[PDB]
Amino acid sequence: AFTVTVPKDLYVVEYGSQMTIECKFPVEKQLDLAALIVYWEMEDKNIIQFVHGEEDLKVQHSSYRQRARLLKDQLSLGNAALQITDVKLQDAGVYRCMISYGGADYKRITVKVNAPY
Amino acid sequence: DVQLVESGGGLVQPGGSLRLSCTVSGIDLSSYDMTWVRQAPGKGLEYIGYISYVSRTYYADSVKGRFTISKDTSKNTVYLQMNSLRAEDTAVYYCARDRPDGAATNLWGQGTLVTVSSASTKGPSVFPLAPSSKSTSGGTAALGCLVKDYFPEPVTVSWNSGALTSGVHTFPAVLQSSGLYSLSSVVTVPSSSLGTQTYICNVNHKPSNTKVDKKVEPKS
Amino acid sequence: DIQMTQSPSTLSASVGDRVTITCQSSQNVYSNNRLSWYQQKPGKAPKLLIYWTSFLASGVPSRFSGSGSGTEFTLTISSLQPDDFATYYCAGGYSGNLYTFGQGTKLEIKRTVAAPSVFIFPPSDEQLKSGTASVVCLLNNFYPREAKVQWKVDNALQSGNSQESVTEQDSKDSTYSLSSTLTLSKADYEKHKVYACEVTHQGLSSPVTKSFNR
Repeated sequence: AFTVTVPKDLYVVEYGSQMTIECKFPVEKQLDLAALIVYWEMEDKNIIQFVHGEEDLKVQHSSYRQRARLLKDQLSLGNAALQITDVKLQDAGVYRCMISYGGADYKRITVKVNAPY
Repeated sequence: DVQLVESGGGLVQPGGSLRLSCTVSGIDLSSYDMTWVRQAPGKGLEYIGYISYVSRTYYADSVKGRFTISKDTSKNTVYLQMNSLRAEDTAVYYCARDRPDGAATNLWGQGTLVTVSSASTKGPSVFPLAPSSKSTSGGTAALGCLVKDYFPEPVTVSWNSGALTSGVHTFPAVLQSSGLYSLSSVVTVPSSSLGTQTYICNVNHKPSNTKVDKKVEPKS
Repeated sequence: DIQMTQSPSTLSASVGDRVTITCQSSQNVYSNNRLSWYQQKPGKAPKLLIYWTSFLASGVPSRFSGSGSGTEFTLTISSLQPDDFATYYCAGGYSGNLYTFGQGTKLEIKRTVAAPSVFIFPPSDEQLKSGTASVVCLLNNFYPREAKVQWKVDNALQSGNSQESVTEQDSKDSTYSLSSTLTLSKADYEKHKVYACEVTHQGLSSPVTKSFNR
């Protein structure tokens, strides 16, 4: 993970929908889960951690319990995709991902949530 | 490539104020935290504070109410505004990418030196440490120069214009209670050469623009 | 409030040896794993070795290994190389965006015991005309670093009036050198006769005393 990229700097999602934000990182030959770290956060609130091949939710903020998950199948393709269900107005803001795979990098992602109707 | 450069260090009187700058290259300040770390002479690393990727600031208890950290994204610079400086604040100041526990804190600046003191610039007095010509020689003969009561701190000492380097030990300076520095530079030489060879220590103190060549002669 | 203690404060080893540095924290690090290790050589900025308790930074050799959780952590260097001799710092991250550094562990080069050569220097007459008297005692090219230097003035032990300086370990013989300076006023210096420097070291079977009169 010398350089982490994001497909979008801004995501516009509808209220109540399911949101998937992504951070891409280089995977040359095949994914070694032993050395991979994936960390998602938003406004000092930890969303999810992925280390040693497992999700770590010890410091997960209570807002994202049962709502946030990491698409593990996408990790093999160099995609750290954060999936958040039942998006509410409080989910708009500034997100950040950290990927550590050999190297490490950070990327900022902005989320805007449209009004329900 | 990615670059970190500190600037703004210098001499400050006690109670004064100083602002340090950390100019970054190849670091997205909207995506990266930036940390300030200092190191007093001869001591360990001390965390000062950091500013997050969303411009929130956090401080160590030892600088609360005195130091403030800010960021100017349009100028690629992170600042450390230091107020009410004490003599204990004398240290090399580093700005580091990411946080002290971060995965990307592998890049540090070279550091900038901040000196807090009431002392004024003064060239050192050079005194001889005359080699003894007596029975218990001790294997070889020891002679040196006492570089005494100077401020501030580079002093460069050479022996015989750099022609004498073997056996030379120049010690780290000691900050005396007067606020002035002092050190000794010694060299071990063959005992037979005391009468034959001339030994001169070349003390150079750039801040005072002083150059002293003190000859050390045996006493007998 | 939050203290992090490193043990041992100094390590002595040879190339090819294995050493272990222990880092203990009064408070659990964030998520029980936010502990980092740093390497620093004199005159240089710190270098990140390990983060998240066991993850090597880019380019860090695999001989470095970290372990631990909560409040106890360990850095292991297997098969030391000459580049590994430096000072090592652990750093902890805590809830509420708090951080602290350990006091540091110095990893020096182990060698054989070498007794110091002891020299004593009376203050020069030029310095006596200035108005102060500095007495210098030199300990040249000794190992290990541990040594006891005591100043006796008219066979009375001195305290609180001397400061000493130690060189970095020599690049050729891996020995240390030390100068101890006794600082007195000119008046107090002339009030006494015998000025002695007494040195205790492992390479010396008995303490060595160097002294002068006047």
